[PDB]
Amino acid sequence: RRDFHILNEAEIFQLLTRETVDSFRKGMVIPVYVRKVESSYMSVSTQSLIAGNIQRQDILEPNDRRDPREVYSVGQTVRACILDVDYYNFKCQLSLLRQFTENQVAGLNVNRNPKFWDIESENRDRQEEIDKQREESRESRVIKHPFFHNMKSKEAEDYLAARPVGDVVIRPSSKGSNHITISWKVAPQLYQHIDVLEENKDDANAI
Amino acid sequence: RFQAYRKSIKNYKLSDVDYSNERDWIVEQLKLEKRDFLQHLTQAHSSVAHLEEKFEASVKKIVDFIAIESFEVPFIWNHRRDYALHTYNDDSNNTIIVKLLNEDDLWRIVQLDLDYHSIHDKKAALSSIYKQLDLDVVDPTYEEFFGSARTLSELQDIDDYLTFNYSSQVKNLTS
Amino acid sequence: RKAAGLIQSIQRIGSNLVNRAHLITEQLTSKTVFLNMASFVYIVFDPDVERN
Amino acid sequence: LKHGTYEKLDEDGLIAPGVRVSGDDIIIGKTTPIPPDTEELGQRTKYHT
Amino acid sequence: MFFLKDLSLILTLHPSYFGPQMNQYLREKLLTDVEGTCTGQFGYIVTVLDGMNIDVGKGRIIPGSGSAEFEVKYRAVVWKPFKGEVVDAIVSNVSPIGFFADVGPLNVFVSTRLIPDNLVYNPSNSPPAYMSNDELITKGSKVRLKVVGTRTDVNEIYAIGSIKEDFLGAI
Amino acid sequence: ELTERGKLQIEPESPYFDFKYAKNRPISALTATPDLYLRMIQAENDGLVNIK
Amino acid sequence: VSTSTVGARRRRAKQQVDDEENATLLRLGPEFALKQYDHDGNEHDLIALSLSESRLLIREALKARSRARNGGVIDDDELAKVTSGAVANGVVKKTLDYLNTFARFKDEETCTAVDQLLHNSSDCSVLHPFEIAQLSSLGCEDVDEAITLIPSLAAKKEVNLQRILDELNRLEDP
Amino acid sequence: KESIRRDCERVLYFQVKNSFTKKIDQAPYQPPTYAKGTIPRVLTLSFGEGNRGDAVLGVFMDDSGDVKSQIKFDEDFQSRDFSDSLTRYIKSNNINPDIIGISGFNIHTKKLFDKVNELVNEERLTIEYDSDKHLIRVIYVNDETARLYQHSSKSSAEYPNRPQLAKYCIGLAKYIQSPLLEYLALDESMYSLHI
Amino acid sequence: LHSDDDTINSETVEIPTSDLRKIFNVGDHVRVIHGKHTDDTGLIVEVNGDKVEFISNQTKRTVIVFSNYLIKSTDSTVSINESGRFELHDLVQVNSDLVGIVIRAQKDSFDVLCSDGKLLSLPPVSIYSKLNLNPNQQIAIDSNGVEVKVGDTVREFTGERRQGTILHVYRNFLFLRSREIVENQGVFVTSSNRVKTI
RNA sequence: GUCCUUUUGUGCGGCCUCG
Repeated sequence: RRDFHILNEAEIFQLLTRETVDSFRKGMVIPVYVRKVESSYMSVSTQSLIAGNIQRQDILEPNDRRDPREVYSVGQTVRACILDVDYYNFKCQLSLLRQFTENQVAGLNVNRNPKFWDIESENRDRQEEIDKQREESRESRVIKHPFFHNMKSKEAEDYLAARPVGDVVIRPSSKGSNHITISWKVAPQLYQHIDVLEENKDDANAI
Repeated sequence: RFQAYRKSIKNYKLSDVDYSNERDWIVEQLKLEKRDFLQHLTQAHSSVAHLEEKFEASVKKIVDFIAIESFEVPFIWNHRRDYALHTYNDDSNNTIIVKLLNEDDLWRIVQLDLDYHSIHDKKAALSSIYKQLDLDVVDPTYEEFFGSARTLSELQDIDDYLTFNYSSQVKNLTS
Repeated sequence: RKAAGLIQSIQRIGSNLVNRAHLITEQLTSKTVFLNMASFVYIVFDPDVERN
Repeated sequence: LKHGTYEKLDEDGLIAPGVRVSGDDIIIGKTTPIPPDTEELGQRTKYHT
Repeated sequence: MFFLKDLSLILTLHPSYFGPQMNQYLREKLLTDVEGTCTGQFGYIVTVLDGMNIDVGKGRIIPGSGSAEFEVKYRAVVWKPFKGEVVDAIVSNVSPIGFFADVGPLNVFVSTRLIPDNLVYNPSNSPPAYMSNDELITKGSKVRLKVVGTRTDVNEIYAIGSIKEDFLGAI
Repeated sequence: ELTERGKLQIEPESPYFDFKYAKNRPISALTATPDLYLRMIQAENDGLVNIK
Repeated sequence: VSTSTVGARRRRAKQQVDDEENATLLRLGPEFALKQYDHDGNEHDLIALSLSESRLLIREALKARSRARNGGVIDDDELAKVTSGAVANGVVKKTLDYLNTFARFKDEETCTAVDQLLHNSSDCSVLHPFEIAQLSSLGCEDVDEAITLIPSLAAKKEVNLQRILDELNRLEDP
Repeated sequence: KESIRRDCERVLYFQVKNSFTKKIDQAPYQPPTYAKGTIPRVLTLSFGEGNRGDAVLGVFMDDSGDVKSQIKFDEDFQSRDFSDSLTRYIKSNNINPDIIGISGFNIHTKKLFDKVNELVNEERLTIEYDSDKHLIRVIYVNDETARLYQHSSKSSAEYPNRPQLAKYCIGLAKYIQSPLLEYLALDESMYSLHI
Repeated sequence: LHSDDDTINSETVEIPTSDLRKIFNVGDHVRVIHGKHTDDTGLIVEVNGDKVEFISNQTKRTVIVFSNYLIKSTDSTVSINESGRFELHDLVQVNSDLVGIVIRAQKDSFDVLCSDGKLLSLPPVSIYSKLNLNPNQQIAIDSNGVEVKVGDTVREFTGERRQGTILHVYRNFLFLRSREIVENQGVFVTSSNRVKTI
């Protein structure tokens, strides 16, 4: 038989942490539990107890000038991006900057060769997925007022037709819940719709 | 382990012609599977002529050991290694040993030995069906694509051909 | 299954196998099975015990 | 243990006269022995008896 | 076998939905909670007839919690197998222990001990099959089997078939 | 090609994302990477994809 | 989840043999008994449905719901996708495939003629609706085959089974 | 499709077979100045999870496969008392290890490994054959089979009066003494390993 | 007694238990009284006189047990408490680089749902260990950047847009429990990046 | 590197408090 196998740095790391050197390397993004906050450095602990470290140039954004203590607190957990791994000492360096934590999404080397990958179908499906993430919820508005009626523009005109000149009806506006259109009978078969902008609204249905 | 492998085989003892066909089938299967190794052997050992014939003879000898003498793979690998390699002396009188087969190839030969018996049963059933058909004159297409048939897919195709073109005789024997 | 039968046979004869040939002479194993297994099982030889 | 404090006890388990005491504070410390659990699997100084 | 049954459901509504669209929201909630479900007592509910014109009645306010409770009565198509019934099936998977068939949403398992011996399982066949001299049953092949036993789960039904009797097997 | 189940559930996390939009992959090269084709087959068995 | 219109059934001491489900003995249990009650409490008969009738009903209900949900403006896949619930979508897809691959009567008029023949017949006036559904569904060809598949029909020998089966085969589109 | 499936299954089968062959093809650790294949005398150490409460348990196995002198250390492993106890234990006349194996459940095992290695190097604890002298080797042990061994009913029947961590140490020592037999002892559980 | 005569079927006879043998019909739910296969339920398949064969419910395989060890129990209702080493919904380490959650528990086997979705059936001994992760480790972060703890309900936005309550956390994967997914008793695995907190 | 915590008896008897 071959000689007794002696574990190397990668095998020792995999043994003690159960994270391979493939699933824990440069560029990956992981959630880390903050443990110390200082003026120039930050010390965090990952899920597998690997002690991390972040420096002053990697905590705060370039446009920020506030002190690091005011920004983060002990016990909080944040997302960070790996910048270096020391597989022998079980220590790693991280960065909390936006450029590293969020932009790096395509972490897999998928062979997107045009002759070997359906680029256009992927683009169409992704565009449709964004067009489905744009979906929103909406509902009607209810207002309590004696001269308010939940009617359309033409419906308000027809309602004011049976009434003499000078009577006033109020209907919801098409520009949004923050707008109200007031229609009053100027003349027989002649009506004016006036849009009113609401400010300091307590609620969408409120006045 | 051989009993466990051969427990599902209805009949393992083949006749002489069927055994020779089995040896040829296993040689062809290994030639198909080990194409890159044979290409490397031919390119890197161009000075030696007819190495593939030695490969065929070695594979046939291994099949002979496994089927007739019922030797398992470790015994063949340890005590019958001279049949699994070829030696020659070069122009500079250099003793050169070429390893034609390895232990994994012996296991693959065992697997092909096990696999071929399903093909043999299917071929026997198809030939029996053809005998019950009892054609006045032998069909040239049937014999032409039955002699060269080497996978159960082609046997299934011949079965479909026979049950279609001679459906009346099948109905008479019996949609 | 053959291993357990072999172990039981050896324990019947005396839990000691003197020689490889006793796998055939004592009817412990058949011809082909012994032919396969003969060189892969061994009996430790002590020269101080066997002066002959 | 209880939810009260134990820092007002002395070495002998008794509080000393002249000390302020609030509700639930421990004034007499007493323990009874208990056959130890399978903690002899290894607990150097932290196995309950 | 399919049947028509008069079923009822109890629907609880949170007070945040007490709007003009209460009836239609209750209808869609009923449809999502009834269509496709499997109850052991009834079998499988496939569709609800007249799904947009179901009467919901007046909901009762639960004392101490505010939420309204609605009693919705409806007629739906229900399918349930019975012990000792012969139905058609389509084989979905082949295994040495037996073959798995599908009867609509229900999956029926037939063991080899309920299969005739001449239909020997051939794993070398492409695709693997239980074949005989004149019969060959594989994935996607029409089979007629008789349901012998039915196993009821919380929200699932497991059926066991057999093909050892006459007028069964390949069709 | 992707079914609706495949159109939805094939996320970057999934092992089947490697071959979600594969094309022009010759049969001769499949035996070099058996895991890829086995994963394709297993995805097909789930009803997510179709190998054409 | 859903509760039947039949209730009560409190504790007693006697035990009966007509309690286990059995298609052969025509013992369908209390919830599938021959006598049922509607929401108004009136008398009602058990409604069996053959695959043709079931397919027609599910297609009609599904297309009505699809038309209603689309503001009153044929493919099985789109019609199945109309319904809500992924498990519900899978169940309705499986039922649609099963019905399609075993549809004996894909026409409304053929199904109507089959139902009229199996209902208005004097011999079928005693036949249980489950027997009618089984005969119209399984598509049997022989009296002996029907008796073997349906043991209940063995005790009803006053039925012109053979000519009814031949009429069903005639109505069946080849 | 079926043909490619069968071919790829064959290739994957042979790859898995080769991987398992690489896994189980290991000789026992060869002590220096001794012929290859000689069974060494092993001492194994592990505190378990590495928590505050957890104590270090040791097991010594001689070259004949007999467990001797299981001990329990009742002090913090980062203190001088643990170092003194380990120095007295190793230098005892009745115990003569050829190798020291260490394994654990998390990264705290690195501190134990470094402590034992530093103690061995500083005190110059050499192999006692009771000439050239060699220090005892300290290594990390792959505990693929020990974690299944400690829960096996066979181990529990073998050592009824011992805790789970003692069985873990015995499994590590047995793995050092004969990897093949330790893989064989798993029986049906060896198909669940990471091959 | 049951017989072809109606007048005999309306009579009750008191019979000693020493002269009675149970009758087991094919296709009946029966629960094992005693033996190696104790508390196993299933449907009878073959009745070879004294020996009865039945397809199990838990192992889902044919088991041959003597008829003296069977009781006709129409429902299993097997409790798995006081067995194995694993409570229901435990996050169990399968091997060196595999983990999962126990979905269903049995007397001598377990059903484990992997982080990637594959289901496994293993004996209790073959499981490597049980992960007793600390509460601080059992915290994840959603796509918005809001912390999500165990017991927080979240709902996806990508994919099928499912919703569930957090049951366990492993790395970036969230094990969620849901009411409407009856396929795996509500347990489905998604990454924390796919969900938004409610 | 270190920080880390949870719950209570029973059954009788007597003396009192406000009506």
